[PDB]
Amino acid sequence: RKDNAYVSVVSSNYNRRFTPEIAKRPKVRGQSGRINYYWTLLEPGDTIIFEA
Amino acid sequence: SHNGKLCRLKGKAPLQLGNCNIAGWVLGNPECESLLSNRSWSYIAETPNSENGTCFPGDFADYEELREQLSSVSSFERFEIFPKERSWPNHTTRGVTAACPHAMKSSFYKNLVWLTEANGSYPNLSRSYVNNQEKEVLVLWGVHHPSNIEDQRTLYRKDNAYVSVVSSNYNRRFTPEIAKRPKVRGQSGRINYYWTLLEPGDTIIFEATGNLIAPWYAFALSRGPGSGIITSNAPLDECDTKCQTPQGAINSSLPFQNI
Ligand SMILES: *[C@@H]1O[C@H](CO)[C@@H](O[C@@H]2O[C@H](CO)[C@@H](O[C@@H]3O[C@H](CO[C@H]4O[C@H](CO[C@H]5O[C@H](CO)[C@@H](O)[C@H](O)[C@@H]5O)[C@@H](O)[C@H](O)[C@@H]4O)[C@@H](O)[C@H](O[C@H]4O[C@H](CO)[C@@H](O)[C@H](O)[C@@H]4O)[C@@H]3O)[C@H](O)[C@H]2NC(C)=O)[C@H](O)[C@H]1NC(C)=O
Ligand SMILES: *[C@@H]1O[C@H](CO)[C@@H](O[C@@H]2O[C@H](CO)[C@@H](O)[C@H](O)[C@H]2NC(C)=O)[C@H](O)[C@H]1NC(C)=O
Ligand SMILES: *[C@@H]1O[C@H](CO)[C@@H](O[C@@H]2O[C@H](CO)[C@@H](O)[C@H](O)[C@H]2NC(C)=O)[C@H](O)[C@H]1NC(C)=O
Repeated sequence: RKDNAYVSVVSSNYNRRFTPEIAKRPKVRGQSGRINYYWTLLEPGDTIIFEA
Repeated sequence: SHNGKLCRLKGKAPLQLGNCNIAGWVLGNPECESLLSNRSWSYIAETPNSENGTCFPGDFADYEELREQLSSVSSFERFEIFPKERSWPNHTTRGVTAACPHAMKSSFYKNLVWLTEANGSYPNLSRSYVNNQEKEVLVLWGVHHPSNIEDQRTLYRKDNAYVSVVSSNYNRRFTPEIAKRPKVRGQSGRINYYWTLLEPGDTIIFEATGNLIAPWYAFALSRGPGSGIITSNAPLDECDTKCQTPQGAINSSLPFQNI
């Protein structure tokens, strides 16, 4: 329900912002959209914050 | 002991770059016209100070990776990926610049096409290409970053534009940036150059609402077991030597050297 959106992942060693992109892509496994995957390693005593 | 001359290696002549570096050969610099002919080689030779590369200023993304990929290449087959007169009917493809001379005139690269407005409007752009040549295809393009908003408005009729290049292994979106820059070769704008390799059976899609230096010619590469790049100043002549150094050729069977 929004033309523009953002994802923010903040930690004490991670701080990144992601903006979705819309385009026409070749079909892989029958789908044209994409999902990009990300990972991090939380240390003991640390806090991770997800905003979306 | 060495001859002091570059020469043959197993019956195949080397590719002498001359006054061009790798950027001027792959982009099609106007002073590097003799290097754009279907051919094959054994190795590549460089003059140490070659000053005919990117005549329009900018950043070549991943130069050294392109050099490492072009080290183990035997031959290329240059073909026309997008015909200039056919594929762009709603834009003006006649774009020249004074930062790249040719014969006391102004010209552009021989493998790229500068697209500008036509009849006061820049329509949306979307092209595709499918690889069917059973080998890898090297594709090159560029994104323009002007100096002021008046240049952008006079050449593209939009303040905001974007370029999108999507393949099955490449997916990247580009936005132009406008700022004040120091003058390099008489121009303050920039053009940033980019490259990719299409696998066999893959499709590349270009989309643009502005600021695109579209591809014109592409290379079909073949791999080989033994090749390399040598930086040297010795003149080319004839031999059939099995060993080659930058300082000359070697013909013996002793197990060591100090050349
Ligand atoms: C601090 O920095 C910021 C950012 O760097 C500065 O913000 C910029 O200020 C300038 C000047 O105020 C703005 O330019 C203005 O844009 C207006 C909106 O443009 C609309 O109309 C355009 C019409 O296009 C036609 O005209 C242009 C020339 O304007 C031609 O180049 C073009 O070929 C066409 O013929 C549309 O194209 C556009 O999409 C918009 O719909 C303009 O109205 C305005 O024009 C005035 O100035 C012209 C001379 O430049 C003159 O010829 C006109 O008659 C008119 O008087 C002007 O171009 C920037 O848009 C603005 N940037 C942003 C991001 O907003 C800020 O000014 C600066 N602070 C200080 C103190 O300098
Ligand atoms: C190819 O290289 C030559 C020299 O290596 C370039 O000639 C120089 O051009 C600049 C202008 O940018 C002059 O200031 C120099 O005086 C020129 N030097 C000589 C020796 O002529 C030439 O412009 C290059 N051509 C391209 C297309 O990049
Ligand atoms: C370089 O090789 C390409 C093929 O890789 C040649 O392009 C072919 O040219 C012939 C004759 O015009 C056409 O019938 C083919 O359809 C073309 N093939 C492709 C895929 O474009 C090109 O002409 C060669 N150039 C030379 C001789 O330097």
